[PDB]
Parts: sequence; structure tokens; C-alpha cells
Amino acid sequence: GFIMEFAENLVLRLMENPEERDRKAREHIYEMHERCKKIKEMWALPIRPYGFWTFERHNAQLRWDPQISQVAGRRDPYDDLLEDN
Amino acid sequence: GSPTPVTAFLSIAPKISIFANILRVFIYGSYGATLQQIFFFCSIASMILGALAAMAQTKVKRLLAYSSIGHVGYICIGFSCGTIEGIQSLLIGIFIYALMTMDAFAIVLALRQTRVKYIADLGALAKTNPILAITFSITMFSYAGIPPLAGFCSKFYLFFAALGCGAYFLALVGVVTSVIGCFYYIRLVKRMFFDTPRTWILYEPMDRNKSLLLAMTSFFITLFLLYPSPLFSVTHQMALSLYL
Repeated sequence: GFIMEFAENLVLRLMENPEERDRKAREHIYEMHERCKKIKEMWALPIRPYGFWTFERHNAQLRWDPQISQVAGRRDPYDDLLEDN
Repeated sequence: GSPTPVTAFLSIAPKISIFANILRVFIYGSYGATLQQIFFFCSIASMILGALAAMAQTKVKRLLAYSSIGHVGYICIGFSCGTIEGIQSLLIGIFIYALMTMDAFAIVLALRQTRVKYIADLGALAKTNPILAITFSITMFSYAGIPPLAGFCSKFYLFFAALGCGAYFLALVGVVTSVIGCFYYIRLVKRMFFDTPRTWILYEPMDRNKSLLLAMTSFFITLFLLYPSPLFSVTHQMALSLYL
């Protein structure tokens, strides 16, 4: 053929779907705003959590001392006296 | 006074461990909120005095010392704002400052082969060894906080943490101290690219280990902003692991 009859549909192939572009734009806005709200919530967390000491890793002694309160140097004076019988 | 390799080990290895120690003490042993005040004023003073004192120094090691003091103030900004983002900014700043300090001391050790003492001896270094000159200029800019480099990200997120807690005076003093801090860094730049002294000092070539470390750190500094996700995620996990 001639030049323009091919350059026309060439440019038309080069250009994209606008419906896809609009859908992607509204989508991206939706999830970006949702993620923005999520990050805003995340930044509100205090440095020290409400539980803190309640956490099992932050006790480390309520389940260690009971198995140590029997060794010498930690016993209540009234433990060795009546342990004989 | 201390030997160059000793100072290289100092200000990186001790400061990291001491800062982790201070984090452990501050988070747990401090609930009266009275360490905010002691960190606030001292970090402000460190910022101001490092920025105002490093500009008056003519040697290299003194300049690195005062730059270290200034960066210590910048990092200590994170203690005043006690939040997850504050500790994250503090740790990121420590990491970036450690990398930049390693690179800068690699530069200093490289020119130590011919006993570099002052700042004027590294004159016209872009002619004898242009690539080392470029590396040193990039590292100096990273110290300055120029955007297209690492070191700007650390200062950025430190400022973000400072503004998160409402310490608006911390942000302003950080900005002004950065403005003065960049000035003498660029002053270091002029004597090393632009003006050529009459007498030139010739430096013998480097060795492979220092060159490899320097190249790795230089590529880390420039290309950090392209892919900074792993550092941020490490730091966010580390900040939260203090409690859970």
C-alpha cells in the first residue's frame, strides 16, 4: 500500500486501552488510600505495648525460680528443719 | 593521636555496641521520661558544636572526629523521640554512618602510605588518581547528606522521626546544622578538584583488599536509594523485637 494507511493503524496499535487505564487509575487510588489508612493506624502504636511484662518472654523468672528454690542458699529457714520426716 | 587503624576500629565498632546497650537500658530501665531531656539538650549541643567546629579544622583526622561527633548527635536525635520510628531512624543512621566511616577511613589509610597529614596535601588529587578523587568526593557528599546518595536517607528518616513526636525544634536545629555541615564538606571538595597547588604530593597505589572494600562501599552509597527496602525492614523488625 502507501505510507499513511499503515502508519495510521501502527499508531493505533502503539496507543493503549483507555478503559484499562481508567480502571487501573481508580483501582490504584482505592488501594493506595486503604494502605495509607493502614500506615496511619500503624504509626499510632506506642513504643511500649500495653501487655509488655505480661508477655511470656518478659518474665523469665516465674518459671525459673520454682526449680531453684530447693538449692542451698535460697531455702526458707523452715524447710530443712522438718524435711527429715 | 591514635594510630589510623585504631581510629578506624573506633567510632564504628564501639559506638554500635554502646548504642545497642543504651537502647536496652533506655527502653527498659527508663520509665520516668527523664532521659528525653538529657538526650535532647546534649544531642542539640553535639549537632551545633560539631557543625561549627569541623569547619575550622585543617587536618583530616580532626575533621573525621568532629564529623563523628555530629553524626552521633544526629543519631541521638532518635532517643529523644521514643517511638518505633525513632528507634528505626536511629538504627538506620547508625548503619549508614558505619558504612560511610569505614569508607572514609579506607580513604585515609590509602593516602597514609605517603603520610598524609593536612587537608591541603590532597590537592589536585583528581589528576594523579581521578577515580580515588571521585570516590572521596562521593563519600564526602554522603556525609553531607546530598539527596542522590546514602546518608541523605538516614538524615531524612531521622527528621521524620523527630517531627513524628512533635519535637519541632529538633527538626529546625537538624536542618540548620546540616546546612552548615555541608559547607565545609564542599570546602574539602574545592581543594581536591578545583584549585591546583604549586607542589603536588604523589601517592603510591593501593592494595586489593582496601580497594575492594572501598568499591563495595562506594557502590552501596550511590545505589542505596534504588533498593532500600531490606535495611528498612531489618530495622523495623529490630525496633519491635525490643518488646516482642
